[PDB]
Amino acid sequence: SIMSYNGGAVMAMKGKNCVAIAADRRFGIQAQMVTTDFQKIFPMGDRLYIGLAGLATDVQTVAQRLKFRLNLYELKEGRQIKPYTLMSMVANLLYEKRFGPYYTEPVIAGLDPKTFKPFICSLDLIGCPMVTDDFVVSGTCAEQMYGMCESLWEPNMDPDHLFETISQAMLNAVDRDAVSGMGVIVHIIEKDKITTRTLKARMD
Amino acid sequence: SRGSSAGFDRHITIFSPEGRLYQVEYAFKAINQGGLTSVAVRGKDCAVIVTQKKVPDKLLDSSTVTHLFKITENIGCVMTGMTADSRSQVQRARYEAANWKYKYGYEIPVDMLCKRIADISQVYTQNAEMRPLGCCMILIGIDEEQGPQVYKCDPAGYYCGFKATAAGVKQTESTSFLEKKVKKKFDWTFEQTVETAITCLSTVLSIDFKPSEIEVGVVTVENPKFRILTEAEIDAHLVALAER
Amino acid sequence: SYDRAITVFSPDGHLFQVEYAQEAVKKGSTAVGVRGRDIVVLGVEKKSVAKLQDERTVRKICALDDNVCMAFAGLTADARIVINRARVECQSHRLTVEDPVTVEYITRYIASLKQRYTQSNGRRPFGISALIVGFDFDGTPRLYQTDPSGTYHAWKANAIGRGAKSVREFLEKNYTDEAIETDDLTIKLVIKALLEVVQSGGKNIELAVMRRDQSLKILNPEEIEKYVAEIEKEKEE
Amino acid sequence: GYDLSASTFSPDGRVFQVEYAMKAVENSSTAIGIRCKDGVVFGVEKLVLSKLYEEGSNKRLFNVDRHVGMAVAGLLADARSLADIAREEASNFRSNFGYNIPLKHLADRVAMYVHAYTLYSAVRPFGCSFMLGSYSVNDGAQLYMIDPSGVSYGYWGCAIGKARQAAKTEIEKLQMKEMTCRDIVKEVAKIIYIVHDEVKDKAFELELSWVGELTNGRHEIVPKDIREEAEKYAKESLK
Amino acid sequence: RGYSFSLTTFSPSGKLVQIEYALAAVAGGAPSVGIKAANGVVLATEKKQKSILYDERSVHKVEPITKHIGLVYSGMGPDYRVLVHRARKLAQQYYLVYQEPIPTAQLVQRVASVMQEYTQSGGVRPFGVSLLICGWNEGRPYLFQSDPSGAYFAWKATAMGKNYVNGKTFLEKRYNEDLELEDAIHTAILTLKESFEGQMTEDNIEVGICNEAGFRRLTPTEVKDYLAAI
Amino acid sequence: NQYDNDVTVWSPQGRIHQIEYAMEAVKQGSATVGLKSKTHAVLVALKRAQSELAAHQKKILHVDNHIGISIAGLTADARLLCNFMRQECLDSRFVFDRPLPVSRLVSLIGSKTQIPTQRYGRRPYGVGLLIAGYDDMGPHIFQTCPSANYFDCRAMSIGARSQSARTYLERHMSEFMECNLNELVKHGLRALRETLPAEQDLTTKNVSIGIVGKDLEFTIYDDDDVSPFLEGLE
Amino acid sequence: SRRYDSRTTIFSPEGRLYQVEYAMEAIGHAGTCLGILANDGVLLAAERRNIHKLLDEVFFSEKIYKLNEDMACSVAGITSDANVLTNELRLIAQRYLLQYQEPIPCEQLVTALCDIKQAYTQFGGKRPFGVSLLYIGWDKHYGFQLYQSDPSGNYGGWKATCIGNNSAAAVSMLKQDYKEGEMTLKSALALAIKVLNKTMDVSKLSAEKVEIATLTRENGKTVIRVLKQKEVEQLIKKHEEEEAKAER
Amino acid sequence: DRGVNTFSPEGRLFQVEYAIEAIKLGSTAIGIQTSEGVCLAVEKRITSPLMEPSSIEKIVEIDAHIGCAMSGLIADAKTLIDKARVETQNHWFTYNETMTVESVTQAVSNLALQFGEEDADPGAMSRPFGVALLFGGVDEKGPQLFHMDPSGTFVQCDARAIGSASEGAQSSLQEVYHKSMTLKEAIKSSLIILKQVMEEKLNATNIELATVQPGQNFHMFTKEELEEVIKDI
Ligand SMILES: [Cl-]
Ligand SMILES: [Cl-]
Ligand SMILES: [Cl-]
Ligand SMILES: [Cl-]
Ligand SMILES: [Cl-]
Ligand SMILES: [Cl-]
Ligand SMILES: [Cl-]
Ligand SMILES: [Cl-]
Ligand SMILES: [Cl-]
Ligand SMILES: [Cl-]
Ligand SMILES: [Cl-]
Ligand SMILES: [Cl-]
Ligand SMILES: [Cl-]
Ligand SMILES: [Cl-]
Ligand SMILES: [Cl-]
Ligand SMILES: [Cl-]
Ligand SMILES: [Cl-]
Ligand SMILES: [K+]
Ligand SMILES: [Mg+2]
Ligand SMILES: [Mg+2]
Repeated sequence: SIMSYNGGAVMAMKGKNCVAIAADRRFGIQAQMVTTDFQKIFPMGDRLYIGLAGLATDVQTVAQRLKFRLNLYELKEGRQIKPYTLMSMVANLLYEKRFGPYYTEPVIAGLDPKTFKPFICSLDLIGCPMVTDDFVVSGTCAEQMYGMCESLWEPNMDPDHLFETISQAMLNAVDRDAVSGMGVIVHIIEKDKITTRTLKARMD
Repeated sequence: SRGSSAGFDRHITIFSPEGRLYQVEYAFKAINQGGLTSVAVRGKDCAVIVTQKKVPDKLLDSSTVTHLFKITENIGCVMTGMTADSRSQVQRARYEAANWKYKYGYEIPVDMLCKRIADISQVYTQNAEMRPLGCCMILIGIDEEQGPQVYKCDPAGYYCGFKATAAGVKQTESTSFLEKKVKKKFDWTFEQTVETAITCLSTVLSIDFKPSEIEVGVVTVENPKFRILTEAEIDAHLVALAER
Repeated sequence: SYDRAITVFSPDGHLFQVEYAQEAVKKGSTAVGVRGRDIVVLGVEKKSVAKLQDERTVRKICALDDNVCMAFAGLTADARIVINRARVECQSHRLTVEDPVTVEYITRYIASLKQRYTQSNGRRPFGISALIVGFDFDGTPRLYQTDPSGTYHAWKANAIGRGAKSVREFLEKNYTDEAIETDDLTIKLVIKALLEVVQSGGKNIELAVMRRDQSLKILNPEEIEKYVAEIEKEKEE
Repeated sequence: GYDLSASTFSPDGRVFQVEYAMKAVENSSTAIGIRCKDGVVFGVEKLVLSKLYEEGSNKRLFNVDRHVGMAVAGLLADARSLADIAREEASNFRSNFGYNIPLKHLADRVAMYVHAYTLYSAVRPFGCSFMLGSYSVNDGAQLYMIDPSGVSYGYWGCAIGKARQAAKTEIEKLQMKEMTCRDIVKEVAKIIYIVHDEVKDKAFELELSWVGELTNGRHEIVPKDIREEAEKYAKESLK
Repeated sequence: RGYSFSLTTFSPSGKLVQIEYALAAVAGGAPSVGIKAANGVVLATEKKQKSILYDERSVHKVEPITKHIGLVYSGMGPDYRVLVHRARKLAQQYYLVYQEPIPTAQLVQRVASVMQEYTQSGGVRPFGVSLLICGWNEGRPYLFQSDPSGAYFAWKATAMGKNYVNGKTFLEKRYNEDLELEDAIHTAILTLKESFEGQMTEDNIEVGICNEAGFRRLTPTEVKDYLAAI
Repeated sequence: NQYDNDVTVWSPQGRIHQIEYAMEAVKQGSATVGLKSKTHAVLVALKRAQSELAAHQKKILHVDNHIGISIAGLTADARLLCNFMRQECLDSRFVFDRPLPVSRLVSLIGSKTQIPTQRYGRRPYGVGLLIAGYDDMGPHIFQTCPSANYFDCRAMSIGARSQSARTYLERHMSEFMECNLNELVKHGLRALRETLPAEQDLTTKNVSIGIVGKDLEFTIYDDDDVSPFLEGLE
Repeated sequence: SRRYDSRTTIFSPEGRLYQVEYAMEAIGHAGTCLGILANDGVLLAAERRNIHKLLDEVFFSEKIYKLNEDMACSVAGITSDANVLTNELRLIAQRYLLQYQEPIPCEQLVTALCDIKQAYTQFGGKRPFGVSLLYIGWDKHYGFQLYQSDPSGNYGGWKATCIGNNSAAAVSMLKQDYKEGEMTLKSALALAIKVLNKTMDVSKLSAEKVEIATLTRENGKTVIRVLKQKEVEQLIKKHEEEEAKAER
Repeated sequence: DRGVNTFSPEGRLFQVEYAIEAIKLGSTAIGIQTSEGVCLAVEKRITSPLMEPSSIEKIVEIDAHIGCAMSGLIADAKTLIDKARVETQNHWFTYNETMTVESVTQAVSNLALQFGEEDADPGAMSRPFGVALLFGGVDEKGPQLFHMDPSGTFVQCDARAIGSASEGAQSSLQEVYHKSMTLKEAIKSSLIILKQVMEEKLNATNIELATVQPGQNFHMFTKEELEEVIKDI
């Protein structure tokens, strides 16, 4: 499967006035780990991030081509992009390649730049959007991820509880997947700050 | 200003120093080269087009001399001005309507067909390499909500719907005659529509027609298909008028 | 796309655009080249001066590759297009031959570009002449000149731009085995040649040298006014 | 000046380039067509500019489809090009719709092509006028004429070229609706001889073609023996 | 083929005279007015409506671009229809990508850019129109003008067409920042009455409004009502 | 005047000055003659020599086994047209396995050469051709013009002082049909000789001959090969 | 059609390009626009032409454009033309960033645009763009930079300059007051106001009539700000206090 | 002003006529064809002692059996010379044989009227070539000299001059040429004639000379070989 050639996992999760996005850190080629600090989550604004799992080359291309488009948008428009609008931009970028797609399935996490309302979504590889009020997951251990999220997530979590929930959902999910892990990074996004953590995690 | 000219502003469609388009103005003069006048009038029940039919040459097959044209089953037109230009514009109208029906699944509204031809004419006023068409198109049809319609478009790409209108050599005089007659009428609307059209034409030309010297086309709410009157039919209107 | 024939013949065989391009070159700043024994030197006038200018941003001497550079006179925007085209071509040559270009090869390429812009629809000629210098793989030093027509020749020394006629006259009289025996004298010949025409000598001569294998060195004002004094005090005697 | 391009109107609303092209047709010698009871007959006064030319050289009568003749006046290279356009149009119509192109439609299609050369600086108007004639049991006899502006009309009788008016006045004397093609050919020849200026232009060939019940709806040259009899009748009638 | 050279060029004095001359066609056009109130925008225009024979309802000068944006103009009607059509198409292109209605200013920028093209591109003249574009977005009204050069400007109130210089001084001495939309409609109609000639009816002027609820033309009957006071 | 620079500009007399000017290129060429009998078609051409040490310009060109041409006017236009004709001939043998009938090829020339007379920025062809051929309808001589008109000829001459050659041909044309080949070429030569200044004569250096007929593929005779035909101009 | 082609891309008899010159006349009549380089930053100051009372004030400037993270520009000349060019600058700067994953160096962006301008003088038969631009920026190769381009496709780097109305006069005053290697943003600001005060001699200078943007570096990041009207009046005040000192 | 493909009332293309006049601004070149080979000689026209004479190349090798001398606007000649070179190599590639002098000349001359501004590719030729050419070589017809000018007209010549003094030089050529003349005689004759017509004193650096002979390939004369010939003259 093309989508598992590199492995990997991303998820995002909503809390009260905050959101969280997380990723594993492995870059590997089939069985072989190549590196353990591969970036999968990219800033698209002060309070808006995009996470991409799938084929590593397309993770990087999509992140780069998206940034190109976003930077032009923000220069032309007055302003920082709204989360929902970023989703749409990404959908349109992915659907242009409807018949030779990028092999990546992003998640977006952020706060509205004016209202600070939490937003999360995911898209499939041809740009179908899906907004939720709880969580989204994408990657080679999506079942594992769903099982952890369904069981642990609760509404209206504070930043500390959100951080523990998303961390426990990722660590435990990837530990049942041969081709995801080698570390976990977590960004908690709040109105007044971003908190970035790497987790103590299995390295096998 | 007051008739000023710079550079090539009388040869191609660029602006003159007053902001005029002389080439477009000249296309309106081309409409009169033909020597003909057309009239169109709408009432609550029908819309009518009347034009002069001049067959100076005996050797013409007079059945092939017309300025009335079916665009679709339900849309008719009278063309005034340069004949070959007119025919071209009729073909384009037929194409636009047929295309509209294929794409959208219902017949093109008369207003939309008129707008489309006028938009195509607009392009000739802004691009330098071709001339405008020296002709004017008047369309009639029944709209299901608004009733009988008369629309006109011109070589500037202007268009408008009307209670009545005219084109060609005696356009101004026709317009005067029709205005004077609608003001008189309650709720400013024509009722005897074929008679008004023929009468208008006869007054402004001072002719008193034979039935072979005009053509008449109609659409009605009861019978929306565009129809061309025969000579005998036209004669019945001429005789009914002559007798009061 | 615009296909007007721009350069056409006139009665008596003139190509007026090309002649007008040459007039543009004649109003450019003077440029001078001398071919030494084992050095080649380029010097060029002015152009404006102006204390508020960042000097680095307006040089008229340009590396094409490691072993070839050029000066130009005429329309500076036109020159930049020619220079970039030649820089691309130097990298194709290396790509497909695995040798650097000869100076003649790249000159011939530039000249042929210039000629094409005198015979293609929709374009005007380049309003520049170039002096192109360097060394061939075997160590031979070279100086070529191109003009708007696409004509090119090799020279021992030459000037282009305003005052080329008198600078060329001066070179014809002063270019000898003795004036180019050494590096310093070759350089001092170029400066003397400029210092003839250069308004507030000098001040605003820009100058560069190329040695066999050693790549383009541009001189700085401190190193230039050393040569100036070293020639001016010799002319008192 | 306002008369250099077909994309420029004059201040009075004329397109002089089209008018000038019409002058080229009007300098040409005369062609006529006559529709009658059972067909259409064409005649051309074909000026012979050198005795070195073969009989038949520079024909002005063409077959454009098996049922359709074309008769031309004006610049002959332009006319031939139009005959090729007419041919291609008739051919394409048969391929697409599967039956012989109706005369009127063919006339209208070629007329729009002519018309397209009256709008633009990029091209010039055709210096030719031409008649199209056909006959079938279903459509009867039909005769159309198309000029450089692209106008197309149907006729009982028609003439183009420099003695147009003199020809028309002679055509008007015939009751053509009641005559047959065999009677009309003689009258065509007669009229060409009447309008021919024997002083100013010395030598001509009469060219004759027809399409009618008698040719079964095929456009054909008038047979040699019938042409010669018609010439002899025209010549003696001139007396 | 198409002429590939510019029909607008620099004169010796640095002027693009075809664009000036386009502006003279605008100045001779029928008057248009736009006023930005605190809570909305009004656009108003005179119909150059000769004849009682015209069906006034058959073509409109005040036109919707989107649910939240509308336009009017002074100058050449057929040129305006081109720009209305492109503006609509631009707005939809934006909506397909971003899934949000085009901000008024973005719509103005893209339309203005089209107008700029027609000042340089081959074988064409500039548009002989100036546009007044109103909209509401980010909880706030916008009024913009776009001219035949492709320059645009944001206004609180302005006038274009015949007698616009006077119209502008009439609005200077009459607009205030805290004015309501209904009052603004009244002052817009008075600004047209300054240069009218002919006695105003609800059939020979056309009025459009823009607020939080969206852009729409006022109906004949609504215009009639505002006209009683005037 | 304002009417003479563009092939797309009709004059107020219904003329196209660019086409008339193109025809002057043929009138200034050296003269050539074409004539036919029942069985053969012959071309005879005068070759102009730049200097006394130049060969003399080719006037006669092979098109196909059954077709050859003689040219007058711009030589580069002549080659362009000749290459078109050649290609049309090859196409017909490839497709149909038979020679392209001569009258059809001439039609194709008319259609091809008309096109640039009607488009802006194009020009007429500045060449006239005499075309000699032989097919199922026997021998032919055709003439083609820069106007794109063409003519079917009993005989013809184009080029400088060709009026004289035309007069001679009218004078003797009733003899041509029944002539044997030697007789017919002699007639072509005598006609061509009328175009010359009275001093000067036909020589092996200035005459070129082309012949095709029933028994004979298109063949060109130059230099020493014209001598048999030149002797016994008796 | 040869009759109507005004031949925008040909040489005149002295080797000149008339359109380019004529476009340069358009610029010389547009709003004065100056650029001044300092040790800690770079600035742009421009005369506003959008000054009628009824204008609305909707963007953060009239003639100052952000190009990318590290660069801005101002313009003098045909506004609509300036909008095309600034849009193109932003595109070029993103193309680079996409390809190399670092910001386009200032001189490279200017040169890329200038090559487009040059093309328009050499082929295609179109009128050139009637725009001159001043570009301010920081990059990691040459730090704080100021460039100027014009419709010939020519450009240069400057420590201070001016385009638009009264350019010559503005450059004279710059030549005299500008201290090479010793300017601060605060003293460049004072000088900008001094210069505009002289060169807007129709008439008495006011904050509503000028726009000033600064480009500085703070914590390894470029900051590009358009000064608010409070700050502009304060600088005008300070300059007017300063001229009171001028005699005694 | 009119288009590049406009005919004059005399039936000539203005641009071509004007291009023929540009040939008169060139230096003189001479070609002579003998039964022992052909020679090509050309005046260099040195304008400054600082110019390198060897960088003036007005005689070029087309192939081993074919040289070419040019006069007129020399920069224009480059695409013509390259077309001739490519054509002879294509012919060798396809047919494994040398291309005739006539055929080469024909191929090049087919470019001559391929200019104009609304038939052609986005930036095709805008004007004719301001160049005349002498192709001298040996093929199975024996030695051969052909001339071509900007009209695309080409013809074999026994001897021909082109450029500024061609009238003059052509007269002296009629005077001295004979069919049975040796190659050495033709070499002397063309240097004697260049010497008359040249504004500067003839010497071994301000002329070039090449031959082609049935024996032997295209050969450019060295300084030393010129000096030897120049002694008698
Ligand atoms: Cl992309
Ligand atoms: Cl359908
Ligand atoms: Cl009534
Ligand atoms: Cl190129
Ligand atoms: Cl120079
Ligand atoms: Cl006629
Ligand atoms: Cl063009
Ligand atoms: Cl629309
Ligand atoms: Cl929308
Ligand atoms: Cl509405
Ligand atoms: Cl000839
Ligand atoms: Cl020729
Ligand atoms: Cl002819
Ligand atoms: Cl002749
Ligand atoms: Cl950026
Ligand atoms: Cl960046
Ligand atoms: Cl010569
Ligand atoms: K037009
Ligand atoms: Mg794992
Ligand atoms: Mg492991």
